Amino acid sequence: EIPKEMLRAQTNVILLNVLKQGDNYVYGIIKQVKEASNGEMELNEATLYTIFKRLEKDGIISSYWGDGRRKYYRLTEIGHENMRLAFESWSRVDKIIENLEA
Amino acid sequence: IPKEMLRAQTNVILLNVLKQGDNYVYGIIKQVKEASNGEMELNEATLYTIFKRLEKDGIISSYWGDGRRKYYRLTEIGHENMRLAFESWSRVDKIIENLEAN
Ligand SMILES: COc1cccc2c1C(=O)c1c(O)c3c(c(O)c1C2=O)C[C@@](O)(C(C)=O)C[C@@H]3O[C@H]1C[C@H](N)[C@H](O)[C@H](C)O1
Repeated sequence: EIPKEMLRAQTNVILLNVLKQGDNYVYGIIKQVKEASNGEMELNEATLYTIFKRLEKDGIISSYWGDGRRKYYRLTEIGHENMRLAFESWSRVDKIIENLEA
Repeated sequence: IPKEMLRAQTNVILLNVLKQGDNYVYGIIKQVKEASNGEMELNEATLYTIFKRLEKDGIISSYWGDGRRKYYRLTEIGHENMRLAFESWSRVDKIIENLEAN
């Protein structure tokens, strides 16, 4: 079994990395992820929009419009910084664990 | 760093400790302190809080071994969950790298 809180986290990481590659709109994101996952992850629009409201509510991402009009989502600098801390944070965890194996 | 994220990390480390072998609270705090070379000094209360949840979820059990000490064990479900979870997160790493090919 896997904690649902944990799959929700993974999906967040993947999404944030997509915007890290560059700004994008929802349909392009699921497509990009569906491809990169070779088909195992078909994200549903409804739950995905639900997640993006939280991130914008956290200022981690912003949104805007551009044409063929589509609403694009941007990785904010605050989002950029948080991702750095998180990866650096999680990097220390991997080191803690490796030491434990001694 | 999200406090939510530190609790997850703290959970991962503790479980990886018990994967090394059954242990008691002060032994676990010591092992983590050493493995982090002093950067993570967990207080007794936080482990009890976390272990109460894990014991209730069947992820760990406890037992008295001797000079009395309360030992904590990672159950079979816990091992499987750690296995499944680590497999899970490994899949994410590929999805992301594929995104960079994209
Ligand atoms: C891109 O880095 C991240 C950025 C933000 C959040 C995260 C992560 C992240 O990498 C991450 C994980 O790698 C892992 C987890 C996680 O929550 C995050 C993030 O939240 C959860 C996990 O600890 C389990 C088993 O629950 C396993 C996994 O670590 C992997 C690699 C470790 N070296 C260790 O072997 C562990 C058991 O599995």
